[PDB]
Amino acid sequence: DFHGIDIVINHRLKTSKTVPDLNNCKENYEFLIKWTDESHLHNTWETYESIGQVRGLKRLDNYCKQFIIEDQQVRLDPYVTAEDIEIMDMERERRLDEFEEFHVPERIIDSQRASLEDGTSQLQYLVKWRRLNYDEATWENATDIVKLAPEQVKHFQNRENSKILPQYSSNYTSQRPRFEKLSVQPPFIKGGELRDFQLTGINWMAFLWSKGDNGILADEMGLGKTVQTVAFISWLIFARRQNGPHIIVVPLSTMPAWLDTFEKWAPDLNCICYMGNQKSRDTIREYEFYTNPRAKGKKTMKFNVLLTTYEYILKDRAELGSIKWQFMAVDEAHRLKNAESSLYESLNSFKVANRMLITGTPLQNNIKELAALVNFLMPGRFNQDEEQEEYIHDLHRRIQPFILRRLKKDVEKSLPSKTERILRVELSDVQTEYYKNILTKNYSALTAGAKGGHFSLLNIMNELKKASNHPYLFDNAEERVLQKFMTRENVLRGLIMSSGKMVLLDQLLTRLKKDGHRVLIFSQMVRMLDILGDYLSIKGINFQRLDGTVPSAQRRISIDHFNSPDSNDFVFLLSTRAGGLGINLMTADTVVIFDSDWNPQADLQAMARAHRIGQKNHVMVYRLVSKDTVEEEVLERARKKMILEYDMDSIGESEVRALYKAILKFGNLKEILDELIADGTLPVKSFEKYGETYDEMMEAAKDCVHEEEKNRKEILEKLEKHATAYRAKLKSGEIKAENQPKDNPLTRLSLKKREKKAVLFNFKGVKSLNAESLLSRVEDLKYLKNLINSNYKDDPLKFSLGNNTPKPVQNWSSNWTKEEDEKLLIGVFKYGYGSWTQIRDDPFLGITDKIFLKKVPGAIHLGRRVDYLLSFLRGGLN
Amino acid sequence: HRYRPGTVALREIRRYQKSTELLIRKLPFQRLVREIAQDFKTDLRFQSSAVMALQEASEAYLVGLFEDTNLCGIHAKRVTIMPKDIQLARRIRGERA
DNA sequence: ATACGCGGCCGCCCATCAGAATCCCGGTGCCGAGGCCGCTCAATTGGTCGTAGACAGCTCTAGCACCGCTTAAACGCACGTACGCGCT
DNA sequence: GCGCGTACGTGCGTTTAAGCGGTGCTAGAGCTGTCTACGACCAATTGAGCGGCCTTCGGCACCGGGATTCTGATGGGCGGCCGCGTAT
Ligand SMILES: Nc1ncnc2c1ncn2[C@@H]1O[C@H](COP(=O)(O)OP(=O)(O)O)[C@@H](O)[C@H]1O
Ligand code: BEF
Repeated sequence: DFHGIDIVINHRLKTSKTVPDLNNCKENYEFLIKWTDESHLHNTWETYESIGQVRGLKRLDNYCKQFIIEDQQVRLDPYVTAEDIEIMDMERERRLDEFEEFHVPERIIDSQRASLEDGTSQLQYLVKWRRLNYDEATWENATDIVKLAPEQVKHFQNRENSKILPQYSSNYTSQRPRFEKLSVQPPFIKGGELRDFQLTGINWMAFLWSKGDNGILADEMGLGKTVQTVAFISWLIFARRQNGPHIIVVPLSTMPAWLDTFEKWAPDLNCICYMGNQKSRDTIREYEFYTNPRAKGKKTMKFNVLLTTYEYILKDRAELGSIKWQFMAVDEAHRLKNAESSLYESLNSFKVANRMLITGTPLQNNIKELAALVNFLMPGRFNQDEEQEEYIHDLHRRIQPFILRRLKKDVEKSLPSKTERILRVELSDVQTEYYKNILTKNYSALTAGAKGGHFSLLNIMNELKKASNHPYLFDNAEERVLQKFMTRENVLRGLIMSSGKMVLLDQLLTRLKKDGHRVLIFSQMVRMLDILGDYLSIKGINFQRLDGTVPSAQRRISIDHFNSPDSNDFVFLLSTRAGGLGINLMTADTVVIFDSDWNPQADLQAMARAHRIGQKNHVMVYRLVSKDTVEEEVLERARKKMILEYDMDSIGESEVRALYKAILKFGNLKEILDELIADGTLPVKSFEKYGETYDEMMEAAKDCVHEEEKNRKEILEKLEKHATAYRAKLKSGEIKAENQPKDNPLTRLSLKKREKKAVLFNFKGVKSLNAESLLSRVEDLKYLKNLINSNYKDDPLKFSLGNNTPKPVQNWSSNWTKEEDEKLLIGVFKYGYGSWTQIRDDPFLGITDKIFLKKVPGAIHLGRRVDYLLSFLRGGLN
Repeated sequence: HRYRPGTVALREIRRYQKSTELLIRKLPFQRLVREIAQDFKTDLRFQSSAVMALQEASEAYLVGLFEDTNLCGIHAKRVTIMPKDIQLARRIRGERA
């Protein structure tokens, strides 16, 4: 809550020897300080005698300590090379890059009007910033919010106004609406056009959507599978009017893709995710509800779509279980492999109506999953040499519906070709020693004998396999092949040499190196990847590693750095499960395999990340098959494994009470029918039923108005008729002017004309509806809407009074001048009569501390202000 | 909660008592055994429980130790378990010489 | 040229209609006796033989008691030193 | 560490009772000898007990509908705006 130091951003010199001391930083260095409990934007260049003891002293001191030594390792030493200068500077560069993106705001969460110490109340917006999670969103006032990010605020208003919540969805539960085959691409795809194998896919999902059955998407690894669901989500929303909060669970690795894939292919439905911890946990709930707590299940509804990591499912199984869901999406749904899964019966509790898995999981490896998939989508529903025909007569006829099988033979015609080469590498020197001695406890027990015991089986069928091609995976291996007792050439040579694979890779790599191909290494084991991390840097090839140990933010930075047009590193190393985890590589052509990934198909996706629709450089694949080892056999079983691959009644008085107020506020409301219904103001009735009632209601309004006027008109003529008759006597002298009767016609006429009494009628619901009040505002607003529309269309605010003079308001508390009126009118033109906080807060109007809803003018003062101006400039007071 | 002096000291004690979860982790312990068990014989296997059981034994074994240690410690005008406090306890029980 | 009229503005008490919140009645999930039961292999049943062990006879060790001459060991008290234990 | 206090070790004299070897007595262990009851064993029949498998009501803690209370725009009537405005 206090003003204390939060972090370090930037460091610079303050003033015009061998090592700067802290004093030098205090009397020669200025440092940019970000303050605690406050967004990035308010950063100050401050020293120590400038601020004194402030809570939090620790980060600057160390950072200065880092700074002091940094200074000794860029300019103050001759052991420094050319490249360290590059990194020591570089850090300055990147440290700011991760600091810059916080200034740009990314979403406005809510809007609160809070009071100040001068007695004023100002609008503040909860602002969310770029590539950061929901925490540390601090309130900022609206004055500059639109002054830097107008687009966010525009969109901020749009969602709140676009009444399309899960509150109006069509009752198709009992039964469905006949659905239609689409030819054309739906007027809801802004991202572009898709092709001739992405709209039909969609037409099947939506086609069995109307059956009450769920389906399996089994296409190739990356045939615009994601676009097919998002479009599937889009057309189930503006087709069958389903506002039903759709739940989608995707991988923590593959979601950021999805979001952009969701926010660029379909603007109009907003996408709020679930990816936080403790604090987030609250912010999700802030917007996940309306009006704080809610009796029953009466949440007003502020989202439809969400994205959930697989973690988070299980951490909070309960809250989702209660809320209803009827549509399910999941990414790479080969997870449900066994029927003993935790997410396998975790998903079953979430009251659901239709599901949607979408993965290319081969479904013949084990019959368990084949059955598990069928049991999971449809709880309840389920060899011999000569009964096999009988068997696939049952299996082919039943399995197909909830299945999709379709080959590339699509979009691959442009994409450059695919290819893979095997490698027969025979054994080495130190290699046999540990291919031969390890299958016993001879010299495996002499050196590292204590560990021998636990790894002894590890080494047999789940190591030899893994430690057959490369023996460097234990301790007593490194010096074994190096034949000497610091050397730099020899270590590089000694390590390349031991393995058949290391040399083969080093030469091919070199071979394409000069030709220009980007090469990929998929290794099964974490460490192999450091191993190479150590060698390739040494020989000077720019790279980055892709392990199982990396923050979402850090993972994301490099993946993009790599696919950018002008990236130097053609070497990129990845994991089997961590590599094929998700993502895509579109720049890459070559991929090389060290060892098969104890299984058929982990490789087939492993190449899928690199071999995708985009790649314009054919493709290249190398498999390093070890000879006279144990690698060979699995490779054969692997083969064995993949051998098979197959009207609401009428409007009641209260609505009539609802409609009447809305007209005084918006005037003709026939155009705005749905927006009001979406939110509280109106019940769901057909468009005409309201529209006709709207018209007769005025039709009732005028008839009373005219009839009354006519009657007074008739009497008024009668009184003047008498009035002249006296007038003759007055100048004749019969009655003298200075002595004329208390009561005489002149007085009777005066009271009669100065008649003041409201004009009233009934309307089968309301009591004594105001006839004149309705007729007067409907027309006055119609006129203001008409003039600015035909002269100030593109920009409302330029609106000007010019010469015409409306009354001066001398004694009102605050500055009042013609410009303020100019805005006041635009304000209603924008929000409607009678909502004035709306108008006062608006960042664009600039009226914010001139309104006081002893301080004038308040709510009625303005109400008085507009009726007078609008009549005035049309010539109504005639 | 009064002041702060010796405030948690007795607090944690109580919460730990009401609970009944293992004091020591159940992952380091698991290898510790596998590792020595090799030195006395080769090609070893382990029942899931067998360790679970040892953990139970051992934990319980130490607490018990400490429990006396404490007394000894008190005897001494001290609230501090000491390196020897351990020894006496054992010595008089008799495993320690 | 000079005096009268007023006009919306406004504080005022005074009236109407919707929304918030407490009480009157509630559904839901978890725990622990119940029931059902059924193939079956261990106890029970009826039964024979023989052998431990109860039991009575007997004798023959050793546990008790008892005494008095002899004296080492216990007793109680006097005096001071060198530890228990309290404080810092 | 140090200093105060006192209790417990070391001595001598007085005193009390163990230990010694002496005899006598009979109880209770140990032996011995005959009978027979009770336990092992083998047989055949029967249901208590174990694996296998899924039951139902009650209790903790989250819930549900209806009258009622408090906040907001509405409105005629008595007063005040002092400043532009028409008539003689
Ligand atoms: N059907 C499609 N129409 C147009 N562009 C597509 C289509 N499918 C994919 N893309 C483009 O290709 C890229 C990756 O899509 P895709 O290959 O389906 O994802 P994944 O890596 O999951 O397979 C996206 O950046 C997208 O712009
Ligand atoms: F179809 Be993907 F790998 F997100």
